Amino acid sequence: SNCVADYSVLYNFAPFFAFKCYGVSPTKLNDLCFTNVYADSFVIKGNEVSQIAPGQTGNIADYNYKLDFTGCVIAWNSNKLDSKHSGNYDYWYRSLR
Amino acid sequence: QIAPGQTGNIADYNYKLPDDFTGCVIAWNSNKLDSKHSGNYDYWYRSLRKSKLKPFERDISTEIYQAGNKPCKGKGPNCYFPLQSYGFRPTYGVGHQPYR
Amino acid sequence: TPIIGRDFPQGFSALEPLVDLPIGINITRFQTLLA
Amino acid sequence: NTLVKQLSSKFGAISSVLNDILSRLDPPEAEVQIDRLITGRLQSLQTYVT
Ligand SMILES: *[C@@H]1O[C@H](CO)[C@@H](O[C@@H]2O[C@H](CO)[C@@H](O)[C@H](O)[C@H]2NC(C)=O)[C@H](O)[C@H]1NC(C)=O
Repeated sequence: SNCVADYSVLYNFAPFFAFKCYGVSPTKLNDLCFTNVYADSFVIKGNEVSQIAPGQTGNIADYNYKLDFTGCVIAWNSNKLDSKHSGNYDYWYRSLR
Repeated sequence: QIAPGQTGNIADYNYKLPDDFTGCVIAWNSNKLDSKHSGNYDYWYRSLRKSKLKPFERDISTEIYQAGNKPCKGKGPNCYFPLQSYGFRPTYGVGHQPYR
Repeated sequence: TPIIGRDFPQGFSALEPLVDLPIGINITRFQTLLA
Repeated sequence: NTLVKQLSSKFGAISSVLNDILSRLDPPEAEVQIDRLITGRLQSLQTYVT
């Protein structure tokens, strides 16, 4: 509904260190939206990013939620938000499960 | 994807099989002599390419793929290595195991 | 093709296949080699 | 007018327009649907000529 699915803005939003995606493609031509894309957003440790992969377990992706899915992520730490050592818990997930 | 007319990361960027094709595709499970516990990363496939491949063409290169619009060199926000390694292991399900 | 030493007769002839070399590469340019 | 009208028929195909068949289906499936439309259209021409 007035969605379009223009993904060039997400790509341009911030640089990536690596794509760290499990489904890289042009992702349509940004004129038309197809399928319900959805966005399950959370923040995890650099080793946990690799742990959440198709068919992978580790500690994460067994606790919380398992990943058939597209992993395209803007792989950039929001240093302006995570600059404090005490931080916040705005991105929490049930890592204990 | 190893069939006439298929689409996917292999059919399009690693090996296009002809649509008018005569021959046999023989496949078997190979967890033995592969899929070491520490991860067998000797096998690579291409995931990023400029265009789709023609039947039986083998373009073997390490040219860095430019995903974005701004030029870059080697490694950077728009520069990605074109090949993706895959670590085969005994713990992966059937769809994620190596086949010979 | 045996031809007269200089002038072309502009006659008709045809070539026969000799080899299929499946190099499997993209060919866009070529050059000759001097001995 | 009948011969032209027959071009809008499907003869069992997913669509009477060839560009939709190539856009929606993988090459070998498009070829099957195209042969189906070819059969229907050539049968229409043979009927017209007869
Ligand atoms: C074979 O080589 C030619 C030239 O090296 C390739 O043509 C280029 O393709 C890219 C990607 O589409 C274009 O951006 C360039 O402009 C093309 N070059 C020219 C001169 O037009 C061609 O794609 C290669 N074949 C394959 C199958 O990759």
